[PDB]
Amino acid sequence: YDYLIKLLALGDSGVGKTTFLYRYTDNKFNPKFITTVGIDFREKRVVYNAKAFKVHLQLWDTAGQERFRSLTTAFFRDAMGFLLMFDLTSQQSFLNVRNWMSQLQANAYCENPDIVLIGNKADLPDQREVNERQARELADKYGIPYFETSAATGQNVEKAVETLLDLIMKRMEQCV
Amino acid sequence: DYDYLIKLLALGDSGVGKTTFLYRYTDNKFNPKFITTVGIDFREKRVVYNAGKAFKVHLQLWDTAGQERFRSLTTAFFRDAMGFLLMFDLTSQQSFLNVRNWMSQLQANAYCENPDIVLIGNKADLPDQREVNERQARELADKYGIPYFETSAATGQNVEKAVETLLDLIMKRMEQCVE
Ligand SMILES: Nc1nc2c(ncn2[C@@H]2O[C@H](COP(=O)(O)OP(=O)(O)O)[C@@H](O)[C@H]2O)c(=O)[nH]1
Ligand SMILES: Nc1nc2c(ncn2[C@@H]2O[C@H](COP(=O)(O)OP(=O)(O)O)[C@@H](O)[C@H]2O)c(=O)[nH]1
Ligand SMILES: [Mg+2]
Ligand SMILES: [Mg+2]
Repeated sequence: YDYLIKLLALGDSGVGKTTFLYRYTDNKFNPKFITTVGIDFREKRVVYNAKAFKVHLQLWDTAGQERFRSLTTAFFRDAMGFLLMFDLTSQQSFLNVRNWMSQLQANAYCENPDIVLIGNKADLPDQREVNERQARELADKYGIPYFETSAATGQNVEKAVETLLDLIMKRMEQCV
Repeated sequence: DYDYLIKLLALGDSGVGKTTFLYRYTDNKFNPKFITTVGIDFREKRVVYNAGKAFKVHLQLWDTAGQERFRSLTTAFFRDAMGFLLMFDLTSQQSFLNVRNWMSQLQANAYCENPDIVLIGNKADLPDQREVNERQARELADKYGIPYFETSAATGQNVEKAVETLLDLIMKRMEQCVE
């Protein structure tokens, strides 16, 4: 290969991220890195004098936090592009993305991962509840291409990914 | 056979001393666990890209897993919490700046639902590695009107004291909020 290009799928649960990548790729097996996180409690019986109360302390703790940090770090490591995903049938999924993309830190021209905004499930027109001219707006406001895609159909899937490949490669040329 | 069930949480970066602290304090081995797996993964697609000149691009697309189950485990963690044992490691300035940042983005509830907090500088038993200045921590404590204990989980110093204090604030908030 010439270049190895890392991309991330980003978006809320249920938005179709995993179905998206299956559609585009389609490749029997793929590697997973996985770990156990959790919570637990303990108890202690104690007496508190206000008067003289019988109190049950149940104390909680997290487990696996560092192991999960590493995973998130490995995920973001060296990412060149974001497949930025909301649900074309969920106005909440679209609002969350907007909120997220406004608490985004600016970067120098070259460190700045390219972003392509994606409205998924365009093959469920009946359940649609997201204004497509309102989507265009968020795209335009950040100079970001937008696409309406179907992980079902295949509609725009290849084209979205490739459009982001373009951005990355142009940018790479500009920073060599 | 009890009057009140009072839920507390140990918060803080990893390695700070939380799990130890708790065991030090309860001195019993009852400890149910709710554990879930999360992960990440990638896929591959070979693509030809031309600017003109032709480049063989190896595409690798990553994805996460278990986000939603992780969310709701964290929601379960915070649900009906009444007091945070807010902890940092006196030997790790970074552990303390994380606590302070965290404090700065708590959203205060209504008085009666607002969780009580105690700030804890754990690992007081290792003075030769102390990196978090005393006055700095006390100022955080006060910025929030919070008590502050330097504790050793290894040693039991102030562990008893800290929890008791936290409980006492919780109980006070209750007598005021009754009826
Ligand atoms: N009809 C249709 N259903 C979809 C599409 N993408 C995802 N889904 C469904 O929506 C649900 C959530 O999908 P998923 O890929 O797991 O979203 P994720 O949390 O972002 O990984 C699943 O039941 C999918 O079958 C699509 O493009 N068309
Ligand atoms: N010297 C010292 N070491 C401690 C203390 N508390 C915890 N440790 C050690 O720090 C390491 C991480 O502690 P741990 O309880 O797992 O912290 P956690 O990640 O918050 O659960 C362990 O090897 C503990 O023995 C303390 O008060 N003093
Ligand atoms: Mg998924
Ligand atoms: Mg622990």
